[PDB]
Amino acid sequence: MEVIELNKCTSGQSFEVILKPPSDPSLEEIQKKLEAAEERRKYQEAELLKHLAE
Amino acid sequence: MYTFVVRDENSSVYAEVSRLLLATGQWKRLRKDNPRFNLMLGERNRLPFGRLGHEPGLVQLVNYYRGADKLCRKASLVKLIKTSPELSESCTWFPESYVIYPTNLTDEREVFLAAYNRRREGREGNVWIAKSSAGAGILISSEASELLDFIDEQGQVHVIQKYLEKPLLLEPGHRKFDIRSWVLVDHLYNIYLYREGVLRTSSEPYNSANFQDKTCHLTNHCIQKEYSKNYGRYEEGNEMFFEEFNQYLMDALNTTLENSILLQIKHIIRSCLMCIEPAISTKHLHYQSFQLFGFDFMVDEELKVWLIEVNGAPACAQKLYAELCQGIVDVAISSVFPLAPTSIFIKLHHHH
Amino acid sequence: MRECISIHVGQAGVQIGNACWELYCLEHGIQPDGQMPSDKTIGGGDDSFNTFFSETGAGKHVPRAVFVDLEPTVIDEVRTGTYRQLFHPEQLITGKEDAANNYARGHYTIGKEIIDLVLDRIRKLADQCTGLQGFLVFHSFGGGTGSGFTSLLMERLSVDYGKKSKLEFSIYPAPQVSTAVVEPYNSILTTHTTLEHSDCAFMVDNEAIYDICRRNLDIERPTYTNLNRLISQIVSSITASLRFDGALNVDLTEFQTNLVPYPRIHFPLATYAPVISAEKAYHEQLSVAEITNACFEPANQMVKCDPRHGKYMACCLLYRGDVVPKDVNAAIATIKTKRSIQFVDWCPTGFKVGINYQPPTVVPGGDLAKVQRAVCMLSNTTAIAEAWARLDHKFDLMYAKRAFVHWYVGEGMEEGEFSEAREDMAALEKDYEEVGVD
Amino acid sequence: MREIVHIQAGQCGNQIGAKFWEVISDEHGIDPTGSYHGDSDLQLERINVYYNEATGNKYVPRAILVDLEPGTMDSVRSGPFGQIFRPDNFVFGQSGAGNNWAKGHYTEGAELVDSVLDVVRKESESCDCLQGFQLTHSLGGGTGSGMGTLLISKIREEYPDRIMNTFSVMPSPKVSDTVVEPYNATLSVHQLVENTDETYCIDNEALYDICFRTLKLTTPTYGDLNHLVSATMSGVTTCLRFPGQLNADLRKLAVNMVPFPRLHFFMPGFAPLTSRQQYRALTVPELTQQMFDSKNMMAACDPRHGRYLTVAAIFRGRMSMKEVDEQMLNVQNKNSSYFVEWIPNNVKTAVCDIPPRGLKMSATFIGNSTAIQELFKRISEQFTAMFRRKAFLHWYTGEGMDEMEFTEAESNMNDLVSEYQQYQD
Ligand SMILES: Nc1nc2c(ncn2[C@@H]2O[C@H](COP(=O)(O)OP(=O)(O)OP(=O)(O)O)[C@@H](O)[C@H]2O)c(=O)[nH]1
Ligand SMILES: Nc1ncnc2c1ncn2[C@@H]1O[C@H](COP(=O)(O)OP(=O)(O)CP(=O)(O)O)[C@@H](O)[C@H]1O
Ligand SMILES: Nc1nc2c(ncn2[C@@H]2O[C@H](COP(=O)(O)OP(=O)(O)O)[C@@H](O)[C@H]2O)c(=O)[nH]1
Ligand SMILES: CC(=O)N1c2ccccc2CC[C@@H]1C
Ligand SMILES: [Ca+2]
Ligand SMILES: [Ca+2]
Ligand SMILES: [Ca+2]
Ligand SMILES: [Mg+2]
Ligand SMILES: [Mg+2]
Ligand SMILES: [Mg+2]
Repeated sequence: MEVIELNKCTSGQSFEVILKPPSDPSLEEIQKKLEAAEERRKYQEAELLKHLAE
Repeated sequence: MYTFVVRDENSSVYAEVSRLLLATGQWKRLRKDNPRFNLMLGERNRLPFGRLGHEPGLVQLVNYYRGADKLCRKASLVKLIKTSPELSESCTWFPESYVIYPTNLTDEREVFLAAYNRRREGREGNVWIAKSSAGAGILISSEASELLDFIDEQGQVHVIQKYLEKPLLLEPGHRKFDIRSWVLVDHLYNIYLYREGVLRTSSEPYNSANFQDKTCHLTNHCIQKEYSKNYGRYEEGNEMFFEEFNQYLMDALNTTLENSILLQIKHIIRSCLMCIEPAISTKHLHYQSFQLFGFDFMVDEELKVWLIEVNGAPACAQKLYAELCQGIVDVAISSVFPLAPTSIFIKLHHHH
Repeated sequence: MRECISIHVGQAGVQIGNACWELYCLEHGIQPDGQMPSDKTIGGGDDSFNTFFSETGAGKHVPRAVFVDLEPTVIDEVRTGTYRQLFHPEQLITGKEDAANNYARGHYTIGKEIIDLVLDRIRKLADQCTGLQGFLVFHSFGGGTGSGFTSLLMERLSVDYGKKSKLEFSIYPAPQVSTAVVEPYNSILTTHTTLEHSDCAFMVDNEAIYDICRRNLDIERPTYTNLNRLISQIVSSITASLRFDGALNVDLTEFQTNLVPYPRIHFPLATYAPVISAEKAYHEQLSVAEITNACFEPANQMVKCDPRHGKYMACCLLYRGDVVPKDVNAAIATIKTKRSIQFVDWCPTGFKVGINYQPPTVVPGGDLAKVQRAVCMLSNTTAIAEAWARLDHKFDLMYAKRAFVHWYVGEGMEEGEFSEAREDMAALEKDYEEVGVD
Repeated sequence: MREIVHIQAGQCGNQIGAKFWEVISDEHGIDPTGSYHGDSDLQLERINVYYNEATGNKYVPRAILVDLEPGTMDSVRSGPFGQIFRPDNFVFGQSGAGNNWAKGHYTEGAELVDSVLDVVRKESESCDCLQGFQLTHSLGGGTGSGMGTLLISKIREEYPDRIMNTFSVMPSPKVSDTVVEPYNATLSVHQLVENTDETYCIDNEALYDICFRTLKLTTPTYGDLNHLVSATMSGVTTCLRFPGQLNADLRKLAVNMVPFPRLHFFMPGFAPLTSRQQYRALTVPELTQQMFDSKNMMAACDPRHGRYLTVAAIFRGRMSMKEVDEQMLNVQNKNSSYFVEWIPNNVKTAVCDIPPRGLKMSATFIGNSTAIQELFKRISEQFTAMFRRKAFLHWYTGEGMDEMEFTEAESNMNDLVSEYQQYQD
């Protein structure tokens, strides 16, 4: 039951107690993810329009 | 109209509870995966406790205490008794035990040999028994070499504890036996002890000069019915009930079952359950738990009671299924989900 | 002095942000018009509160925040509310049609069209920082914006601000205060794409806040206002170190160092007490031991779960009020002899403790009463995995039937991003079980 | 600003739509000439969802009245609130549809469709942000059914990313104008399966049986049936017309109610439903036992014959919202055998403080149940009974249709029933 690193200032204090010792994607790759799904939306919408034209 | 689900088809006990719940015309069973239930009869292993108590408007009860395995595992129990100051290593009613890991994997090998070498030097009876939770697989021998060598031949955790070389023997017969008591614990954590217990006796005369044959030393119900040739001679199904066993104690030793053995059993049940109360209590939890327990005791010729193990998913005696199960609904289920005596239990009062 | 920029995303984030800056202002003595009398350095200064506020030549203290919502209705309350004079209009960004509780819509469809705009407004707050520490991102799991657009923002923030730390305040979905059925899907989607981009995240389970309001505050049917005024108290205690003089958790880096030895397992469990209803005539003021002891009760946890069946990896105690070190250790001893605290064998069994002498501030006419001392305990327990386990299960029940999947594919997301996300939670659950159970 | 564009087509379409605007116009305090005279600001909070704002603080419904004959729309323009509608929004022809789907969809309707869309375009162009559309109409006739579905197929072509909602009256032989209603209905169903996000199915037999049995009317009239649909239409559109923590959006409600693109046919319900013992106040439990009772549902399908995919209940009035929650949970937890277990928390509740005209409180039910298959089963049965003998086909083949198209409409609906069946097990 030890207490260490006791810091005291005007608005409070902090310390440490020890009971027992121990034992990314780039800007280019995100723009492609976004535009890839924007394409699968354009394809699906195109197939809907084609269906409506038929 | 309460609802419940079933997740353990191999539970002989709660199979009757489900039958009585439906017989009351006030409970309704659901599919084993529907999460809208009041009561769960959960599976033995890997019960998803984390998923209970999160359905708005439903008070949920389950028939297993999360953490009870600390008390129903051969290894965990030993570690619990030695490490918990409520029991201490000096616990008087639990045989001197040690947790031994196979050499193909803490471990108390060296500590065990010390107490073993001390006994061999003191001319004391030095017979030990090895067992594990993964057994149907037990070995009783007087040599430490055979015990340790037998554990290394397996691949799971084992425990070696002092074999009680002076077990109380019933007469006529000169045979061993163990006592099984059923104890119920409800959501409030009241400890009810079923007034009816059983003694699973051995039909073979005890023989302390031949631990090779393990039919007169093991009082289990499956070993006496498969490897014993005097099955059912003295009592039906190698099961003597507290009414007959009480008379025997009166006719022979001039004493009652209550005084000679029951008091110690009631103290062992209390001590074990009070110990782990702060760790498994559902008092301030989002759901409620209750679990049936089957303690297995040994009785020596000094009329001292020893704790063998605690079964977390025990089976009942054929004659006591009705009375007990009906009582499970009375004190455990309906006590939370009431319906529209002379209790069959002995309440073991304690401080929470 | 090092600044911290807060980002509020979606209805949940925006409203919760509304209740945090209201509280910050009541704490730091800032008025609704942005004026601060105690601040003697007019239009300048590197004080502790300056980590969250900037200053103009006219003495205005302006929060370092950015509100973002794909729908104007929720942020519009901010522009006309009581604190309309704190933010200039650029800090409040709004679309015209929300994400309809659809992660795909918030991340891909609508997110793409507004991401560059958000980053630019943030780039403006960043240019004012002499040493930006990182970001605090408030948002919900269930919302389509709070889940879909947050992960997209997190991805970009890790690209435009590589070395900066990112903390989340995430709202876990609870059926008692939600009319959305697909929130499990969004939660798992966002946790998968955000994981690698968040250094530490504080989950708040709405089910836990709901019950804390019903049990302690006697609010039969609580509103978001009740839930948010309470959530902001926890947020205030968790950020106090950054806004006040002190030594513990002095910058965002210290949250990972003190609470996250394993990066993926960056979800600490918050606990708070006491929560006392202001409708009570007067209450017996709790001591340090009683309020600390309460930190080990399930009823006071931001996420319902059983910590008795896990293993702690780290632990902080943040006290506010009449608290001295002697009383803290006193209660700690008393508790290490009654409770069930199982630490992991590769981490010390120690507690870092911080104390701020200013007691918790309460909103006038609020639901919380004024107390003289209170504590907030941040503990990284494997027990919080129960949260993931519940959510993951609900995900599996619907995905087995592909229910509601079409609403996501129709916005440009491939069906594989589901099982991939789910296989990442199965991995996350495994790491918790490899660290906790024997 | 999330505006909706209302469209009502055909005789049934316009008469039902008429009373709809008569009902909500009264709830939002709009008089027959379009002047606001309410007393609560809640009436105007979301008023622009169904009303445009003209000069002099005048509110003009965002509605488009369509029919192939002038008869019905003449009556609306001279009805109670007839003057309130935009004069230009009356688009009609003189040929009539002869209760023929082919005429509404291919010949007569085709000649008039482009002009209707010209008006829709004018209304959308003025919408700040258009939520989507909603169309009232029947499926047994020729205009609302034949030209109605034609309108949707063209509105979806021009606004493919807007929500398409409809209130569709289904034909029953017990309330039949002509024997070809099964033909017209089967043809319309296939269109709605493809080009609508939500369809409130209303069975004229349920409406009748509610009027004869529950309301105790010795002789019901189409007017009587329409009052119900009025109140039911007002009920389901409360989330959209009044403020609340719900944040109701047509696309949000669709995302939360439609787990599969083709199973978007809902059973609506209303409560109370009292005969004239009419001033008795209704407790919260009573609203809920009735709201889930089949006799208060208008699809003529016994929910106990299927399972609920999702349920959305709305409560109106100054009641204990705590008591509301407890009662909904009671109904769920007492019959969890009718809610699929593979969609967690598939029942949602919304509250609204403004009750309908002349009621302290009320509840509206919107269920996405598989028992709706019984509806399409009846139609498919009535259909084949005639199509197997090619009976009455000449009315249609004369308008250019082939028998092949009929056999397709048949299979398309039998598939729709099979789809509703696999999710019930
Ligand atoms: N604690 C708390 N939770 C909230 C609040 N607002 C919404 N939520 C929760 O957030 C979840 C829904 O997410 P929202 O924040 O509404 O979604 P969103 O970010 O606006 O995204 P959209 O779908 O586009 O509207 C629900 O589970 C709500 O309970 C709030 O103010 N406080
Ligand atoms: N230390 C010891 N001294 C004396 N007998 C012992 C003993 N350890 C075990 N036994 C014998 O073994 C039997 C109990 O075995 P144990 O309970 O460990 O295995 P098990 O758990 O598979 C049987 P069950 O759980 O069904 O009661 C008792 O009948 C007892 O006679
Ligand atoms: N509820 C209701 N149903 C109607 C009404 N008028 C017609 N119907 C039903 O609609 C079907 C006939 O459709 P109709 O309105 O004539 O279509 P139209 O050709 O577009 O005019 C029949 O099944 C009628 O039962 C009405 O006023 N109310
Ligand atoms: C003509 C009419 O009003 N209806 C109708 C229409 C067609 C067939 C029967 C009926 C009976 C009453 C019902 C309300
Ligand atoms: Ca200053
Ligand atoms: Ca990073
Ligand atoms: Ca013509
Ligand atoms: Mg056993
Ligand atoms: Mg929103
Ligand atoms: Mg007609």
